[PDB]
Parts: sequence; structure tokens; C-alpha cells
Amino acid sequence: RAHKETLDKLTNAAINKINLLNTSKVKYLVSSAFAGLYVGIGILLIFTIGGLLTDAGSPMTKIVMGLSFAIALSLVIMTGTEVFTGNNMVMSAGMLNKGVSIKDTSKIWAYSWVGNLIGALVLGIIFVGTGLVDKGPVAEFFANTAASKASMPFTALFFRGILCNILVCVSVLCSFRTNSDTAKIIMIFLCLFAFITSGFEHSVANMTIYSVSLFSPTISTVTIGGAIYNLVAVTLGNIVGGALFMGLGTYILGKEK
Amino acid sequence: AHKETLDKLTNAAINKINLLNTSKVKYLVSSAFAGLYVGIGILLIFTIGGLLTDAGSPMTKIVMGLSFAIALSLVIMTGTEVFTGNNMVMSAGMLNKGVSIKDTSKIWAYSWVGNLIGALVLGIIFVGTGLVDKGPVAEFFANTAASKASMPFTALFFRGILCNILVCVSVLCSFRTNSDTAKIIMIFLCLFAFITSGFEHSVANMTIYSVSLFSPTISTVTIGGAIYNLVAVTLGNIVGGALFMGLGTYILGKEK
Amino acid sequence: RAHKETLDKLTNAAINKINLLNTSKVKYLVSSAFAGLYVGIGILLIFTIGGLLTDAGSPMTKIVMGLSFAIALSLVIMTGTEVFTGNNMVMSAGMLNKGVSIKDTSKIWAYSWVGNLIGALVLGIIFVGTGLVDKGPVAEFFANTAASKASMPFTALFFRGILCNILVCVSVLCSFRTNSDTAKIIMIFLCLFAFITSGFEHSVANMTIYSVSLFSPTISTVTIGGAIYNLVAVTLGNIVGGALFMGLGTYILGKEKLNAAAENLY
Amino acid sequence: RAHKETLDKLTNAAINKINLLNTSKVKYLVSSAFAGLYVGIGILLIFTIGGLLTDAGSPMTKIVMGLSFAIALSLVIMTGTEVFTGNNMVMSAGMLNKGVSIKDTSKIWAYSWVGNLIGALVLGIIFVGTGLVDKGPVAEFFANTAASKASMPFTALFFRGILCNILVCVSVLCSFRTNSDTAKIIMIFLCLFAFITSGFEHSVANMTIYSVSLFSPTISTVTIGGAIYNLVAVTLGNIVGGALFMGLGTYILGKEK
Amino acid sequence: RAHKETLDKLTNAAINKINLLNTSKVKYLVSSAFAGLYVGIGILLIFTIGGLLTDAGSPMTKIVMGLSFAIALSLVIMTGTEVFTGNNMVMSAGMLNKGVSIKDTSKIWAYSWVGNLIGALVLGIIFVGTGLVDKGPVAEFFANTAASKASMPFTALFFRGILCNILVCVSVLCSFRTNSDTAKIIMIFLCLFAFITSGFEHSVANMTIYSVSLFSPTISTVTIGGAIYNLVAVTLGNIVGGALFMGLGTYILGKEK
Ligand SMILES: CCCCCCCCO[C@@H]1O[C@H](CO)[C@@H](O)[C@H](O)[C@H]1O
Ligand SMILES: CCCCCCCCO[C@@H]1O[C@H](CO)[C@@H](O)[C@H](O)[C@H]1O
Ligand SMILES: [Cl-]
Ligand SMILES: [Cl-]
Ligand SMILES: [Cl-]
Ligand SMILES: [Cl-]
Ligand SMILES: [Cl-]
Repeated sequence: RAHKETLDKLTNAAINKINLLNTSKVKYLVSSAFAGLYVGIGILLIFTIGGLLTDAGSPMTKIVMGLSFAIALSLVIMTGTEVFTGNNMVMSAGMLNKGVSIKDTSKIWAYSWVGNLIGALVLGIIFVGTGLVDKGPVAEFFANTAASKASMPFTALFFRGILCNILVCVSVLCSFRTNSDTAKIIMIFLCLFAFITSGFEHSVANMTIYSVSLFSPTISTVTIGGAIYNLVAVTLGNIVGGALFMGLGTYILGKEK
Repeated sequence: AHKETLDKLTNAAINKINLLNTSKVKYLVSSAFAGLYVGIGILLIFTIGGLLTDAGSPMTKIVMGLSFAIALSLVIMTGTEVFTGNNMVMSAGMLNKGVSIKDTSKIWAYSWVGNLIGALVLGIIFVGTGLVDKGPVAEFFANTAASKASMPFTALFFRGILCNILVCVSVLCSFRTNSDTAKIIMIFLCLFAFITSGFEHSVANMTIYSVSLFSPTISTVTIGGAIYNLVAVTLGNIVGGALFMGLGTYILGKEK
Repeated sequence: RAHKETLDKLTNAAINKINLLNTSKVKYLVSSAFAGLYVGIGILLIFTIGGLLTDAGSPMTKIVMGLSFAIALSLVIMTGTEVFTGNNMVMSAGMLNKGVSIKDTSKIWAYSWVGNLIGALVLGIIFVGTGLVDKGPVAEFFANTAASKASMPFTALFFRGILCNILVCVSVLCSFRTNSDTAKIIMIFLCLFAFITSGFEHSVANMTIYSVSLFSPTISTVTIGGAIYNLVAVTLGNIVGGALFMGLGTYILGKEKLNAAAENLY
Repeated sequence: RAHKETLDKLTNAAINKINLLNTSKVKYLVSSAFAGLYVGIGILLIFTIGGLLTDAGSPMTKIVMGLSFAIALSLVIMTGTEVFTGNNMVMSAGMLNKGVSIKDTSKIWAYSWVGNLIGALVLGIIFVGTGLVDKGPVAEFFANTAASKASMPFTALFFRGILCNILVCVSVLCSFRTNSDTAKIIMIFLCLFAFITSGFEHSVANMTIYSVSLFSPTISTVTIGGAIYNLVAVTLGNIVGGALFMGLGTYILGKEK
Repeated sequence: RAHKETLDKLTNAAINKINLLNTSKVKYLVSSAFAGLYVGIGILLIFTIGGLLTDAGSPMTKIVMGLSFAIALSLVIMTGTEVFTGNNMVMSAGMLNKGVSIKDTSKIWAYSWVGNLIGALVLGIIFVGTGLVDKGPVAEFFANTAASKASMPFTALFFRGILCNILVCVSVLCSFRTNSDTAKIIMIFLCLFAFITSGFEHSVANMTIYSVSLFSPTISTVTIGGAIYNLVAVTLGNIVGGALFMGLGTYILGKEK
């Protein structure tokens, strides 16, 4: 079962994370910005697909989007960069296991979250400058999707955030339990497919959604309050799924007590 | 290497009962995770089912099958405890004298209940998303639960047998390869076959019923409908996993 | 290359097969019964697919069926069970290499064939009992396909059997020439796709087609006499394909020239 | 990067090929016959697909055909059998690197070619015997395709042959540059997808196209001369792509100078 | 983590490239010509797909094209050949790490670029010679796509170039961080899926687009000056994405400070 070995690996990763931040904020933030941008790249692609297929009235739209999102977290895992959603399980487990403090945990969460946002912001501006969202079905897909995410009840967003980060974090969990990089990507592929097509909410992906929506002059269905509204609810949900379910879960499984 | 496989099944059976005797909390938490992991596969393919049924696609059941792999892949990759696979493992470990019938029924009971706890928690949180307040996906849960609860016992029993043959044989494959990619592929193929052919999985049905019982959508379900199905399918699962795969692997491996 | 090493492996597999049989008819038939069952599972899957897409008039039908048949031989290989079709190459090669005898070989063929049949019969009974073949497009796909295979001329069935088992056996051969379990599954997937979609005939798989069809009470248009006819033609087909083509072929490729402890190449 | 290692591998494979022939022509011809038939099996499949989908009026026909051809060269690589096409790169590089003579190379080309043809003749005979090409969309697909290939201008077949064997040989090249069988199969899959769907000409695959079309009693409009014409032009193109592009290219990269 | 190890690897690859160029321009240009031709092979394929599916009015056209482009960078990685785009990250990182100089970097960029073009030119001549772009939906797809690429505003081309090479270079980065060839190909497949389908601009792929369009007598939409316009704007964007984002970024993560 290797639950102790697994918890031992998560504890080390938590430690390595807080060490990296303490050693160099610039390294930690660049890492976070890359992850934020890598996740956003998955959004650019599946929203392009969403625009193309919704316009055709395809029934496969949300299925093809889910199948196509794999790159988001695959890039993060293969580049070894810092993403807020994964850090919910990692810091949580390492903290319960006395590897790191609550303060360390807050630091890592806040810095990776802000760094992820910087990467989303950067990608958004650049994407807008491509003219790819000047007008047409892709722009319209950004605008409609952003508006629907911004107007869902808090409770619904919260609970979707929870299920989303159980899925993200369990695929990160899998990556700590296999030595086959191909098996890692596959599990990531399956988990992102499940969470996208099922309708769960990913805070870091949402940053790029609102980034593009706000920066684009052609899109005007949502405001910054809406963006912040959705981001807060979903982030809170993400934290609950990652730390309360996956982090506590893996702690309980591996703790020699 | 049938002998070596039998030994692996036996050692796994021993670790299972050892875990339970050491910590119920750890055993049940492992079980609740597995029940949740399987349920997640159900959320995915019922979302697909809803979407494609609404559109009248003839591919509906085929896509549902192709998309169920995550269910058991997560269980295997996380090393957690699912009732279905435990039928073969404890059954073979028992015939091979690593564990007793008492241990076997303890494991089955605890993993079954733990799986259910996972299903219930998943159902609650999923209903809370608002994703099945109304529309084709909500309707797919209601209709699918109702057709499953109204099936004759015999039909459910036999579908339970074939389903767990498929689940247990993919577990067996996972014991006969060192490749995790090969493991996931075999699991993918076996789940594809059981979902699309129309076989019945007791743990997955737990999420089907917890979702339906928690959602405000008015089905024709009832708790007695769910229990009826779960009982018939569980017994079918036990026969397929213990009598076929369990006994079968003992016979191939037993250095007599 | 590495044909001699492969030939030794085939030979060893043959020796182990007969050793096992001699040691335990029960162990051997149980292994064969699983394989028949594992192959049949593939049939239950692709026939469900066939039923669904035929009923919808989809042109993709036979393509999707072929793409979805991989589970059949993949389960056999990954479970190390005994399937008649594969045994045709292995026993054949092992014999030519002085490892097993014509006697041992016909025994394995007979025992694995009957064993595969036991697996199909059980699966058919169990499957029919699910109610999934009571009525509808899948029941009909079984009935119609069972009828078309049994009403086909012997020559067509025979040659279809040759090509089927060439593919089945070459995929088994690939599994002897790689250490990667994933490459094994992929190669099996490719070969089973080719053979199902192109329309070749597989004897063990046909055992499940007729078992489900004979055990089913949704009409007939069949006859256990029709099944036997098909099973016989296809089986002889599978035999030459696996033994005359793949078996002899691998022997020739791998037989060290210095032996020559009986025959000379050129 | 390991170009010299690679050229050493090509040269050693070329030496092993001419040694096999000198040692045993029947072994060599049996190996070639297997290769010719393995390739032909790909044609039987994708022509069935071609038949089915052409009859459907589907725009995906040539795409699905391309994706389904991988079995052809995968079988050859995994069985270690002798196929003419790939032999163009291997014997030319090994020759340029002074491991084999010009005479050896032409012996290997002639024998693998005649051997491949023998494999295709056997397959086409057995295939017609199945009654699968007595009538229907598949028989027709065989009949039309054989006729369109035979009536093509020489220059067009020649250049198609070149690009086909660049793709065949580069995927044989990859097979020498990885120790992963899965990676090998994937590259063969991508390259065969590419050459089929783009419309390039493969001499050995054509042998099976013409053995079926000509051996089939259900009529057509090919003729033996038409078959020979296509085979000569495509074979010449295959040689140029494999030897002059891939062979010479890999020699230059890897040559100890 | 292992950023430092990754940076040593890039630096070492940078050193190996400049050494190869100094030792033999021929070996280096031939490697470059191959890569340009390998990338162009992906263009030939996905443009065939584009013609077929556009002609049929399929809404899957752009998605199937992206899914089918993996062969381009897969060949380059697996054959170990020199492509300009990937060189933007490798050289810039190697140079920042003091392994190679600014002069080495501009020399590698210019030679790989020109080498890639030669490969593009050679492929274009030969593809035209196949008769495959004589008339019909595929020739039309080249013509229309080349025109639209040449008539796009500079800023749009530039930013598309940035996002394209971040995707190309990150897949090259992943290839440096795994020992699994299969995982390399998967990551390449994903990144190329993302960049094609999203609409980003690849300078080396574009050389074949204009190669085919210009050499063909039946295509009359673009002109040489148009190709140069596109190639300049896109090459500049590619450089920024590979060197400024990816190169500078992996240095910062990796630099033992
Ligand atoms: C939330 C708590 C769930 C606990 C489930 C316990 C189910 C009890 O189940 C019983 O356990 C006994 C030993 O304890 C065994 O001897 C019996 O075979 C078994 O039926
Ligand atoms: C649908 C077909 C999927 C093929 C995916 C192949 C992924 C290869 O993945 C590799 O498989 C090897 C097994 O040989 C393992 O040893 C390696 O650890 C693993 O990385
Ligand atoms: Cl993530
Ligand atoms: Cl399960
Ligand atoms: Cl088989
Ligand atoms: Cl070939
Ligand atoms: Cl590139």
C-alpha cells in the first residue's frame, strides 16, 4: 500500500517548498507564474474547442473539452513548477506530519496563489494581443462562461471547488506513487477529463478565464467583482478538497501512530 | 507464474486483515476513499450519459464505457480498499491458508460499509454543486437508478457476476505486471467492457443511489429499491469475484 | 534479430504447456476455460457495440468493433491462460525444434480447444441469464451474425480462419519478442483490430457466439449443427494459419544452421 | 544526440542483413515473405475501412485509413523481418560507411523486394479465397484504387514514392534511436498516419493492392502491365527517398571524419 | 524539483550545438535541413486534413489538425536534429548560464533557421512534384491559409509567435526532464495539439506553408514578400517566447545563486 512512504514523500515536498520560498522569493514566484500560465494554456485550448463546437451545436463539446485539458496539469507536473491547487494537499499533509508549520502553509498557499495569478494575467494579455479573441465564437465562449461562473450561488461554487481539487490532488497523489512518467500523465489526463466534463471549478484555471475576459475589449459580460467573487468561493472550495479531504486523508493513511 | 501470483494474492489478503486489526479508522478511511474514487467515475459517465442521451446519440453507452477507467485506476494507483476486488483477493488468500473465512467476511463487511460511506459523502457534495438540480444529467441519474431498482433479481445477480469477473481479472493483471501503464490499460479495457456490455457494479451503484436519494429531482426510487439492487448486485459481485476469479486463481497457483 | 532466441522461447512454452497438462488435467482445463471466457467477454462487448450501431445505421460499426476487441487476447496474455488459437503456433514450432511430439501437440490442441469451449458455454449461460439478450438489437446481432457465419461456404470460412490466426499468432509472437507489457497490449490491440474489421474468423470467439445464440430463447435460425459446421471449418483454418504459416515460419527463421543435425538449408 | 552511434547501428544491421543472405537465402526469403504479408495485412484493413467509409460518403475516410495503417510496419519492426523499403536506408548508410559493398546492397534490395512480392502474392491469394472481395464496397475500393495508382503520371508516382520512404525510413531510424518498444510503435504509427493520409506511395504495400485486384475474379481494369508500371515508378521513388535522403543524410550526420 | 540539473542539461546541449557548428557546418546544416523537412511533413499532413475537412464543412477541422501535428516535433526530438524554435530556449539558457556566448547564440539561431528553410524548400519542391497540390481542396487550403497568414497585422503575428514557442520550448523542456521517450512524445503531442488548434504561429512550420504555396504553379495568393513578412514577425515572436520566457525562466529556476 505504501501509505507511509507516500506521506513521507509529501512531507519532504512540503519542506522543499517552504525552503525554496525562504531561499528565494523570485524563484518561487517565477515557478508559480509558469504553473499559472501552463494551466491557462489548457484553458486557451479547451475554450477554443468550446467555441468551435458550441457554435456547431455539437453534443460532444464538453466531452472534447475534458479530454483536451490534460496539458494544464501535465505541464506543471513535468516541469516541476508550483501550483496552488496541488499545494493544498502537499502542505496540508506535511503540516499534519510536523514537517512544516501552519505559517509555512499559509505562506506557500498565498505565494503560489498570487504567483499563479501573475502567470494567468501575463498569458491573458498576450492572448488578447493575438487578436484570437477579437470577435467570434471563442470570444463569445469566454464571455458566456465567465458570466455563468460569476453568477452561480456561493454554495454551488464552493462544492464544485471541493470536487475539483479532490481530482487534481488525487492525480498529484498518483504521481507521488508511481515511477512511470507515462502513468503520471495518464492519471492526470483521466482526472482532468473527469473534473472538466463533470462541471467542477478550478481556481487557477479560472484566473485565465477572467484574465482573458477582463483584458479583452470585445468581452463585457462580467466585472472584476464577479471575477473576485468566483475566485474567492472556488479557492475556498479548492482548499477544502485538497487539505481537508486529500491532505488529511493521506495523513491518516500513512501516519505511524 | 500462477504460483507466484497466488502468493501475491495471499500476501495482499494478509496485509488487508492485518491493517483492519491494527486500525479500523485507517481501514475505513481507505475504504471511504475507494468508494469515492469509484463514485467519481460515475459522476463523469453519468454526465456523459445525460448529455448524449439528450442528443439521441447511438454512441452514448460506448463513450460511457470508454470513460469509466478512472474509477478502478484511481483505486489501484492510490492503493485503497474496494469491496469488489477484495472478493478475489480474500477468497484466494483464504483457500491458500493465509487468512480465514472470518477474516474474509470481516474484510468484505468493512470494505463494503466503508465504500458506502465514501459514496454517501460524494453524493452529498455532488448534490451540493447544483449539478443535478434539473436537466438531462439529473434525469439520467433518476432514470438509471429506477431501471436498476426495478430489474428482476436473477438479471441483477448474473450481471453482478460478469461485472466482478471483469473487475477482478483487471486486478489480477495488476498483480502480474510491473508496468503501471499496462495496469491502467487493462483496467481501462475491463471497465470499458463491463459498463458498455451492461453489467452491474455494487460499489458504483452506491454513488448512483446516494446521488438520487440526495437530489431534489423526483425519481421513482425509494430506499427499499436501492437496498434491493445493492443486495442482488453485491451477491452477484461476490460470486463472480470469489467463486470464479478467487477459486480459479487458487487452482492455477496451488503448489499441491 | 533475434530469431533463434525467439524459437527457443516458443519451444519452452510448448514444453511447459505439455508438462502442465501431464501434471494436472484440472489445472490445464481451468486455464483453458478462463481463456475461452476471456475471449467471449470480448465478443459480448463488440456484439453489444454491433447491435447498437447496426440499429442506428452507422457506417463506423465494424471499425468500432475491431477497435474494441483487444480485451480478448490481452486478458489471455496478461493472465497467462491457455487459448487454442495461440497454441497452434507454439506447439507447432516447439515440435519442429524437437521439444514436443506430434502426440503432445495434438493433445494440447484437443484439450485447449475443449477447455476454451467450456469457458464459452459457461459465459453464454451466465450472459443469457443477465436478460441482456432477451430482446432487442443485441439479441438480433447475435442471431443474425450466428446465422451468417454458419451459412457461409466452407472455402470462405477456411481461408478466413487462416488469416485470423496468422494475426492472432503474430501478436503472440510479438509478446515473445518484447519485454514491454504495454507494447504487448498495443500489438495485440492492432492485430485484433485488423482481424475483426477485415472480417476474419476466430474459432474460440465463435464458441461464445453460438453458445449465447443456442442458449438464448430469442428465436434461432441457427442449429447446433450449423455451429459445428462453422467451428470445424474455422478451426482447421486457424490451424494452418497458426501452424503451417506462423509455426513453420518461426522455426525456419530461428533454426540454427549448424543443425543440420538432420537437414541442410542451401 | 548520438549520430555516430546510430550510423554504427545502421552499418551493423546492414552487415547482419548481407550475412543472413549469404548464409541462407531461404531464411532471407522467408523473412522477406513474412514482411511482404505483414505489410499487406495493413492494406487489407485500411482498404476495408476505405470501402466502408467511401460507401458512407464520409470525409474522415482518408484520415481513418491513415490512423489504421500502423500495424503494417509495427509488425515488421517487432518481428524483425525484412522489408525492402527500410532496407534502402540501412544498406545505403552501411555502404557509405564502408561496412557493405555496392554488390551486397543490390543483392539485399533485389532479394527483399522479390521476397516481399512473394509474401504479397500469398496474402492476396488467401484473401480472395475468403470471398471478402467478391463484391461490395471493399472489392470496389480495391479496384478503383489500383486503377488510379496505375494511371498516374510517372513523375507523380516517383515523387510520392520519395516522400513515402522518407517517412518509412525515418521511423525505422527512430526505432534504432530508442530502447522503448512503445516509443517505436508510436513513431511508426505517426509516420504511417502521415504517409497514407497525405497520399504517398509505398511499393511493398502496392504489391498487395495489385495481387488482390488482379487475383480477384470480380473484375476491374488494372492489368499486369499497369501493376508493373506503378511498381517500377514507386520502387524507384522509394529507393531515392530511403537511400539518397535518409541513407546519405544519416551517413553525413554520423560519419567519423 | 531538479531545476539546477535541468539547467546544466540545457547548458550542455547549448555547448554541444555550437561545438557541432564549429566542427562542421555541413553536419549542422544537414541536421537543420532534416528538422525543417520533418516539421514540414506535419504541415503536409495536417493541411491535407484541413483541405478534406474544410471542404466537407466539418466543425472538427481545427481540432483534428492539432491532434495530428505531433509528428513534426516528435521526429525532431527522436532523430536528434536541429530546429530553430527549440534553439531559442536552449541557447538563451546556455548563454545566461555562461556556457556559450551571445555570438554563439546568434550563430546557432541563424544557421538552424537557414538550415530549416532549406529543408522546407526541398520538401516543397518534392511535394509539388507529387501532383498533390495541382487542384482541389488541399491546394486551396495552402492558398487560403498562406494568404491569411501573410495579411495579418504584425502585432497579432508576433504575439501568436510568442505563445507558439512557449509551447514548443516547454515540450522540449519536458523532454529534458524525463527518461521516458514515450512520455516525451506524449508531451510533444499535447503541446502541439494546443498550439495548432489555439491558432499560434510557428516560423519553421510556416516555411513549408510558403514553400508549397510559392513553388506550386496552381497557387497564386501570396508572393515571396508576403512570406518574408509573416516569417519575420513570427520568427521574432518565436524568439521572445523561447528565449525571454522559457530560456530566461529556466535559468532563474536553475541558477545556483
Ligand atoms: C462506521 C462504522 C462501520 C463499521 C462496520 C462494521 C461491520 C461489522 O461487520 C461484522 O464485523 C464482525 C467483526 O467486527 C465480523 O465478525 C462479521 O463477520 C461482520 O459481519
Ligand atoms: C493505448 C495504448 C497506450 C500505450 C501507452 C504506452 C506507455 C508506455 O509507458 C511505459 O510502459 C512501459 C512498459 O513497457 C513501462 O516499463 C514504463 O514504465 C512506462 O513509462
Ligand atoms: Cl492544477
Ligand atoms: Cl472496483
Ligand atoms: Cl486468441
Ligand atoms: Cl515498410
Ligand atoms: Cl518545433
